[PDB]
Amino acid sequence: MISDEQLNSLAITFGIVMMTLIVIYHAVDSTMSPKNRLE
Repeated sequence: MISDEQLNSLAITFGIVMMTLIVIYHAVDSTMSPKNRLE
């Protein structure tokens, strides 16, 4: 239902934001404590 501009914008937004959260959470979690299960 949304337009192309809205879709693309939301895509890059969720993508970037999510990436940062993953890097921040993983970085802090990894630095704070070790990895319970190898990757």
